[PDB]
Amino acid sequence: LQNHTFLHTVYCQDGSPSVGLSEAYDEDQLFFFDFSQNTRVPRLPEFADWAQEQGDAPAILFDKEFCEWMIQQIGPKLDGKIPVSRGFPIAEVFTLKPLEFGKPNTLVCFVSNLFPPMLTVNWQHHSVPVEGFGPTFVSAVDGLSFQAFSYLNFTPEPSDIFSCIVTHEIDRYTAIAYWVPRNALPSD
Amino acid sequence: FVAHVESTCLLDDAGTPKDFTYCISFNKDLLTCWDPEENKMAPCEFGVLNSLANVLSQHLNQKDTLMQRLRNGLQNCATHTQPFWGSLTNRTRPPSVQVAKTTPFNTREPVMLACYVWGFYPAEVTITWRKNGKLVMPHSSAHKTAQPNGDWTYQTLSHLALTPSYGDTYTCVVEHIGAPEPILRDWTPGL
Ligand SMILES: *[C@H]1O[C@H](CO)[C@@H](O[C@H]2O[C@H](CO)[C@@H](O[C@@H]3O[C@H](CO)[C@@H](O)[C@H](O[C@@H]4O[C@H](CO)[C@@H](O)[C@H](O)[C@@H]4O)[C@@H]3O)[C@H](O)[C@H]2NC(C)=O)[C@H](O)[C@H]1NC(C)=O
Ligand SMILES: [Cl-]
Ligand SMILES: [Cl-]
Repeated sequence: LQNHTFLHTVYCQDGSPSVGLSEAYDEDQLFFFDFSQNTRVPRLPEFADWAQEQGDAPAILFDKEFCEWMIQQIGPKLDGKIPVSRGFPIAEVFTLKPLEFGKPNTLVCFVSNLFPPMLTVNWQHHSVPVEGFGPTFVSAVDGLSFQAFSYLNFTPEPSDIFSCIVTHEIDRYTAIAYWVPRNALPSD
Repeated sequence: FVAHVESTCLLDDAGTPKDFTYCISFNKDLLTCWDPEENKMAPCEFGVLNSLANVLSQHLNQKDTLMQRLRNGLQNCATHTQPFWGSLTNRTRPPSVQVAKTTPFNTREPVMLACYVWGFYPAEVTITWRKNGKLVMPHSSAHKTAQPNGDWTYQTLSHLALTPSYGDTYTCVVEHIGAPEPILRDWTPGL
């Protein structure tokens, strides 16, 4: 009988989003809380049924308010006194499945070392903006850190060149990761 | 600044609560956590933010609802994860696997094979190579590290540098708890 970790992270900050709550089972995100909608959102459809139970609303409320209290009351007092912890976001891009020209695939943009948790991800195809599939998932990970996943559905072609642009929100820093078609698997 | 109010629960495959933590952090500095053998929040930081750690511990320790809540942390962990835990600790997804040639690197060999393994869960996976039915590269790391896709699936790849001979058949053997039997993918120079 091996152990497994259920991580429930309530975090808040000076900036947007001002507050968040991420939950994970070992390395994977289970839910994220939408405070504007008062509800847990499932990372995957199959977790939809479990995202309904709200037996811990008061605990979430307690933690939320205490968190916002530290940023609001404490913080302005530490402002200038201690150096603000900050980490440059590191982005990497890769296909969800092995490359096969003309076949539907999905590009993944994984962002790590994100701190504070404020970002925007933009996808481009040959220097041309293109909207991604679904939202960008920001989650908390062990060690008071954050990461994010973004996806782009596409059908790879020999001349393709894509890029994932990560903005550590409000122009703190901008990272860019490029993806080029290589070692494509032979088609039938 | 960024602040944290993080809870963690350690449970086994059965849903039995083994551990539980509740810690407050500020500016990515762990300041104070719940101390069961004391029934209160106790400082963890003894550096510059030590006084803040004591101030936060104080304010929280005066919250009866929180004290009663943390005293029952272990039970809360089991009760809360109860509806889905079993479905997670039992969750598995079999890996898809394909072999093909790839541009050689860090080698003198003329050919390099890539065994692609993806769509699997959990992340633990073992890959070995067989030449005409016999194991090769014994001193390699069969226990591979995998890249998470963020959607509860993982992927990894193993390489094999070689010189082709038309009669040789190379087989990528993949083992994963999500698959009852080993998964094999063959490759030959004339394919
Ligand atoms: C995951 O789940 C649990 C997470 O913590 C974990 O639980 C226990 O882990 C240890 C088991 O090896 C426990 O360690 C013991 O702690 C005692 C208190 O300090 C010690 O007195 C005790 O001493 C040892 O006793 C042994 C038996 O006589 C002896 O062989 C040693 O020489 C030594 O004298 C031992 O160190 C730990 O307290 C437990 N954690 C908790 C509940 O607080 C699980 O082990 C872990 N499970 C898996 C599969 O990883
Ligand atoms: Cl909880
Ligand atoms: Cl090892």
